[PDB]
Amino acid sequence: SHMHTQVGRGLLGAVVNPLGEVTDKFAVTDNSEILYRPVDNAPPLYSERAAIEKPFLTGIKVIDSLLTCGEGQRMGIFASAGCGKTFLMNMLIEHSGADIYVIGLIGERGREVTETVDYLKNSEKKSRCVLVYATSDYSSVDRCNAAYIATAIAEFFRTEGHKVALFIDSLTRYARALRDVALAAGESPARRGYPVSVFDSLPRLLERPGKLKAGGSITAFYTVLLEDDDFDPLAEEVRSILDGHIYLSRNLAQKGQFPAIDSLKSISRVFTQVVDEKHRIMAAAFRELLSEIEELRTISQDKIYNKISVVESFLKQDYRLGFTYEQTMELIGETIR
Ligand SMILES: Nc1ncnc2c1ncn2[C@@H]1O[C@H](COP(=O)(O)OP(=O)(O)NP(=O)(O)O)[C@@H](O)[C@H]1O
Ligand SMILES: [Mg+2]
Ligand SMILES: [Mg+2]
Ligand SMILES: [Mg+2]
Ligand SMILES: [Mg+2]
Ligand SMILES: [Mg+2]
Ligand SMILES: [Mg+2]
Ligand SMILES: [Mg+2]
Ligand SMILES: [Mg+2]
Ligand SMILES: [Mg+2]
Ligand SMILES: [Mg+2]
Ligand SMILES: [Mg+2]
Ligand SMILES: [Mg+2]
Ligand SMILES: [Mg+2]
Ligand SMILES: [Mg+2]
Ligand SMILES: [Mg+2]
Ligand SMILES: [Mg+2]
Repeated sequence: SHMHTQVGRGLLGAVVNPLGEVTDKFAVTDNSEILYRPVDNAPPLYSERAAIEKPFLTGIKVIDSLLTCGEGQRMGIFASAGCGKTFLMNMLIEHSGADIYVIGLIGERGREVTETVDYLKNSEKKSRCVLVYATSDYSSVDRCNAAYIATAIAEFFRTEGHKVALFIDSLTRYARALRDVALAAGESPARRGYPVSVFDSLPRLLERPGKLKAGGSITAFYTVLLEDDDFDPLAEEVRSILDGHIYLSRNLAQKGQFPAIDSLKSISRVFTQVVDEKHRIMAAAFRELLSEIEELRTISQDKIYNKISVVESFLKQDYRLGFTYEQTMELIGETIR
């Protein structure tokens, strides 16, 4: 692919379609830097990467505490329908502290793209975001390119030295679109209706993020849309390529526990290397308390029972609230004492 796309501070505040034109704005920005960069870009050389050591603070208590992210990390978000994945995304943008946010919405309905644009228009981060989208009326090629364009905009901000958060919602529809392109090129379905080339191409896309020795980072969140145990190689491919997954539980969602993150089914694979030992001990104590609260949910013992409302109160977090690290750990501290 020879296609270049616009990059620069000029795009901050902009809503961009798969063809590169601006079709709405959620903020206007003084700078009008516009340059061009390729949408196909190799990931960094291993020699160019910095170790993930500094946390990417989300402002989300259950994550910052039990599933701490690292700057330069790739994190999966796995969710079935209506478990609040879009709100989680909005939260991760709002309550974090990145310099730049780049969002890529792939094959969503026009109503879904407008929720996000509506969200940005009302957010403090508006001056810091770029939104790229391909609504469901767009072709497979356009859905794919929307993901590349988004990544390429993040890449440019990273080379500038910035601390960038990339969001791709969803890889599921990205892979479906990539599949159709492959089928139309005459490729054969391998195992599930996907030709083998779409899974083979995934590492190249999903390894473009990361921390650079030279300065700057992309921390990336990729959503994977789950069916209710219906017929999911894509999820297991993504689980294996990223370094962590946040699982959204429908049980917790219907129950009202938002964000419906199931810590037992989630992991950050950089956890240990981005939090100190006091955090680790405190977090592991908290997980012990959790698994002890689940032993009760099978229907001293009464003491952990009284710890439930304070725990649930720790987990639950209205999408409009953000918590500092100190606030979150302060709260963890109280539930384990
Ligand atoms: N943290 C939260 N605080 C408050 N309300 C929440 C929260 N999370 C979810 N909700 C509620 O749940 C809905 C959020 O749905 P949404 O975030 O779009 O999930 P979704 O998985 O993206 N839906 P879909 O994309 O079509 O599968 C809203 O109608 C809210 O009322
Ligand atoms: Mg850029
Ligand atoms: Mg453009
Ligand atoms: Mg280094
Ligand atoms: Mg955990
Ligand atoms: Mg939604
Ligand atoms: Mg969103
Ligand atoms: Mg819809
Ligand atoms: Mg169209
Ligand atoms: Mg098509
Ligand atoms: Mg095969
Ligand atoms: Mg890295
Ligand atoms: Mg890893
Ligand atoms: Mg939430
Ligand atoms: Mg609340
Ligand atoms: Mg608060
Ligand atoms: Mg903080």
